[PDB]
Amino acid sequence: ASISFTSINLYATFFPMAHNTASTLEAMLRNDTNDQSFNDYLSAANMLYP
Amino acid sequence: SAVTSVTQKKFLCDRVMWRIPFSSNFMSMGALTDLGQNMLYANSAHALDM
Amino acid sequence: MSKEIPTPYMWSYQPQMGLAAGAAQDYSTRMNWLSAGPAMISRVNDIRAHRNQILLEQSALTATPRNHLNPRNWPAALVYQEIPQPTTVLLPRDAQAEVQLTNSGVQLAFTPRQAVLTLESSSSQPRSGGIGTLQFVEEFTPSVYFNPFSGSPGHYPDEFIPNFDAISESVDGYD
Amino acid sequence: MATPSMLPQWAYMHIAGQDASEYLSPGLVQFARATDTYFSLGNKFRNPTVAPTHDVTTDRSQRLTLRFVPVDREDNTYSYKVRYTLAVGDNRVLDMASTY
Amino acid sequence: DINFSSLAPRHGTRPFMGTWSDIGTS
Amino acid sequence: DINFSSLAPRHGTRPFMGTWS
Repeated sequence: ASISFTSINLYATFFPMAHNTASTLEAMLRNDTNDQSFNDYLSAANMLYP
Repeated sequence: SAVTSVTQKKFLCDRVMWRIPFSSNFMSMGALTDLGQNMLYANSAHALDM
Repeated sequence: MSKEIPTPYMWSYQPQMGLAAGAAQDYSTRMNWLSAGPAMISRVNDIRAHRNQILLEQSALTATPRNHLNPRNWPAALVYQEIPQPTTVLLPRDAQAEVQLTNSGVQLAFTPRQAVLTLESSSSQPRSGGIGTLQFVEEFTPSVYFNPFSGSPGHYPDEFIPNFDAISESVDGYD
Repeated sequence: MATPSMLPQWAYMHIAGQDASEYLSPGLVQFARATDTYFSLGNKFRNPTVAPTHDVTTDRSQRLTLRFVPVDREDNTYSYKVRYTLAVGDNRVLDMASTY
Repeated sequence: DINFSSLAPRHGTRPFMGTWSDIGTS
Repeated sequence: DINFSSLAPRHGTRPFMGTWS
C-alpha cells in the first residue's frame, strides 16, 4: 500500500461582521487581562513502561 | 446425568482506562483536588513508588 | 531567654495558594561552626550581629503589617495591582450614513462626510490570591527569632513548618 | 419617515411588536401562569422574534472563505512539509476551529 | 428556521406547596 | 431540549458608545 499527496491546501471560514464590531473586539483582546486560555481534555504526562 | 462442576468468573472492560483519583473521598468535587492543595497545605517533595 | 543571635529563617517559594511553603534555618552561611581563634569572637559574630540588624531594618521598611507570617490570602488592596490602564479605538466606518449609499446601488471595496468615532475602554476587577514574585521578596524578608521556642506554644512560629495549615491549625501531610 | 410609514401594520400582529407577556392584559398573564400546569394558554399568542439589524452587518462585504496557496518546499522521504504565510486584508477575526 | 415563537417563556409561578395563584384581582 | 428554532437576542452588538471626534 502506498499513499501520495498532490494538493495539501488550507481553508478558513470567517464570520462576516461590521468593521466597527470587529475592531472593538480586537482592542478588547489586546489587553493581557483578556488573554485567552485553553487546556487539553486529557491533560496528562504519558509514560510507557515495558 | 449432569457432571460435577466448578465455577469460572471473570469480567471484561474494553475502552476504559482504570482510574484512581487523588482525592480523599475518591470523588471529584472540583478539578483541582483537595490533596492537590495539600502540597500547598505543605509544599515539599516526596518520592512515589507504584 | 536569649539563645545566641541566631541565623535568619529563609522562606521557601511555591505556586501560591497564599502560603510561603514554610521557612528553615540558613545553612548556606557560616558563623556557627568552628576553627579560627578566640579573637574572632568579635569579628565574626559582629558580622552575624550586623546581618541580623540589617534584616530587622529591611523587614520593617518593606513589609505591610500582618497578624500572621503567611496570611494564606492577601486582600485585593495588598496584592499590588499591575493591571493595564485605559485605551482608545478609532472606529473605521459609518454604518448609519454609509449604508444608505449601498442601498442606493454603490458597491464598496473616507470619501463621504468626515464622521469618525472614538471609543474608550477600561481593564479588569481587583484580584485576591497569593502574592506576586516581585512582591514576595518585600513581604518575606528573612525573620530573626531571638529567643527560640521560649514561652508557651501558641506564640511559637508554626508558619516555619512546611506542612502546617493555619486555617485549621493542624499539620497534615498525609505521611 | 420610513419607520412610522411601515411598522404599525406589523405590530398590530406580532411579527415586530413586543412579546405576549407585555401586550396581554396583566390579569390574563397572571391567569396563564397560575393555570399553566393543566390548561395551557402559552400557544394561543405569538411572540415577535426580530434579528439585530446593525453591528453584525458585513458592510463593505468581503469573502466568507479563503484557500491558501501552492508553491515549493524542502523535500522529505516519509513526511510532507507544508507552509503558509496566510492572507491579510482588513478588519476580520479568524476562528481556528473553522480551519482545515 | 420554520417559524414558531409563543407565550409562557419561563415557569408559571405557583407556591409549590399548592398549584394556583389567582385569576387576577377586581 | 426539544427546540428547533433559535432565539434572537433582540439587541445589537455593543451597548457601549463612543463620541464623534
